[PDB]
Amino acid sequence: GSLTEDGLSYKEKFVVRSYEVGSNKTATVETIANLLQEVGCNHAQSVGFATTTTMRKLHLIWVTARMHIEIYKYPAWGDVVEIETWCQSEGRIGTRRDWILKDSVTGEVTGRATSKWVMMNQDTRRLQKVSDDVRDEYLVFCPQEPRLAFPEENNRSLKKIPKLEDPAQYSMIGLKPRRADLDMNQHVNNVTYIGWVLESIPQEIVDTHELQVITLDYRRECQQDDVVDSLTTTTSDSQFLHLLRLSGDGQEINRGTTLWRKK
Amino acid sequence: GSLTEDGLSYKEKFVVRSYEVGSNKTATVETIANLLQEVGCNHAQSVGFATTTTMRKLHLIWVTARMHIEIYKYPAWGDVVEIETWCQSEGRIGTRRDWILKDSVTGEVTGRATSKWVMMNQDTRRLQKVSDDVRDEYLVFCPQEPRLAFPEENNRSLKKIPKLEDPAQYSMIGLKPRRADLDMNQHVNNVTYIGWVLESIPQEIVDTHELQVITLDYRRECQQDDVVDSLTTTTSNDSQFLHLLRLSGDGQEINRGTTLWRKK
Ligand SMILES: NS(=O)(=O)c1ccccc1OC(F)F
Ligand SMILES: NS(=O)(=O)c1ccccc1OC(F)F
Repeated sequence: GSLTEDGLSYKEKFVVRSYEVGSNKTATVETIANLLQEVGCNHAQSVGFATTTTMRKLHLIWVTARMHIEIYKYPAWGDVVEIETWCQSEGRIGTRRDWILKDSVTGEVTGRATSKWVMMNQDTRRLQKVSDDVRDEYLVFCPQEPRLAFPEENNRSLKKIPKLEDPAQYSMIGLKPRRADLDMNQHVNNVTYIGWVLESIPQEIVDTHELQVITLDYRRECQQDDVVDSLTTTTSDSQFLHLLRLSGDGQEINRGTTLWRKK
Repeated sequence: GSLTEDGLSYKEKFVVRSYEVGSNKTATVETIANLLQEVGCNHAQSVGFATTTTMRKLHLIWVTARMHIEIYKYPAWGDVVEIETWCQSEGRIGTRRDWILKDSVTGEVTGRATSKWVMMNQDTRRLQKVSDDVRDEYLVFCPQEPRLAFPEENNRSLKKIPKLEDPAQYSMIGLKPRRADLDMNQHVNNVTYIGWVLESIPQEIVDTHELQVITLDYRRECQQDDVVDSLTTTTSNDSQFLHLLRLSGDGQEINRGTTLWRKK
């Protein structure tokens, strides 16, 4: 991949692999979300990084607060998908990373995503607003004018998600992460939580519908030795409300919604 | 990727991804085994397929009986790895698929693998010898002279694996596959079983050693709604382990294997 002409966004092409596709011989949403993460990392590498000089001295990291993916067409096995990604400052709240997924043959937009990121101290895990010093450093890598993947004011990407109330309609209990679910820093990958959310959707929905929209709020990380319960309730196309919580005390780790279309 | 000049082997280059690497910033053995599977599939596609005309008419499929991976150097995140793969007939027993992993910059061999495949009826799950009619159809895609990734007289790839006896030294109880662990035909991916085997190795071994050799025998398939227990016992400067995968309930064997680890 490479940075675009203006050096304010990064493009990369991926060939869809045999093991990355589902029953429909098209890429799963977890494969897509893994590709978005990879193109995000390559953009950080190409511009010099993933934290700023001041962030390293202050022991601060970027953590995901929310992920919103919208797919119109999942790429088939062997197809080439092209993803363009960019970052933008959101004042002192944090940073937003957006993506556009395109068909490499037609050039049509097949999907789009947006994510919200906040600053946190590696140790202590305290949320802190973005400093004036750590702002000047990365603003040179972001476009100055707003460039939104979801320009619609008050759309699905910015809707507040409610808490699922017991009893849930569907459930998947006792989910545990394995070594492959960890990243290079031995933390659970943000993509595993997507897989866990979807585990409680009935197989009959998965077989008869396609995932169109997925919005996921991150509240607490799942440790290597933690166990998770995945809960789902229909709120409706098919709409669902999801809750990820610890098998024991029931401490919330994630909340979200999914929208599915009949095939 | 592309087939080589003679049309008897397939080469492909992969850039190592951020999510594909472990704590050491090098590709995990599950990422490697996934790449071997992908290059295997692209070889089947390039030559016209992953079953022959006769195999589809008789509802027969190719199933893995054994996998043997040996890694000298795991590629780093961002490095380009090049894999060459080929198939060879083993008479009526079945087919063997071999791989060579190379560093794309130096051209040095960083790893190698071999796997044994048998014919099975997709519906009855009954195994069978390869008929001559099937053998004539795919022999045109295989080299005629033997081309072994593991030439050695006394090689690790062909050693019989014993059954782990209880009590195991280490264990990882209640492992269940999730949707991402399934392939396009809703069967558990052969690579997930590698991850499950390794789950019972203590984290202290993983942190202080590197996986050099892994041999895994496939006996039974894990269904979507099956639960697995992963057992490990040390059998040994190097560390050797004996592994057993079995169903949490009745204890029906699904896999058996060995791993060899060296100090970092
Ligand atoms: N290092 S990074 O991944 O956070 C990054 C990459 C490209 C542009 C900006 C940016 O950081 C900004 F959000 F602070
Ligand atoms: N089994 S397969 O269809 O994946 C295949 C791929 C390339 C060459 C031969 C071949 O068949 C036979 F050698 F087993």
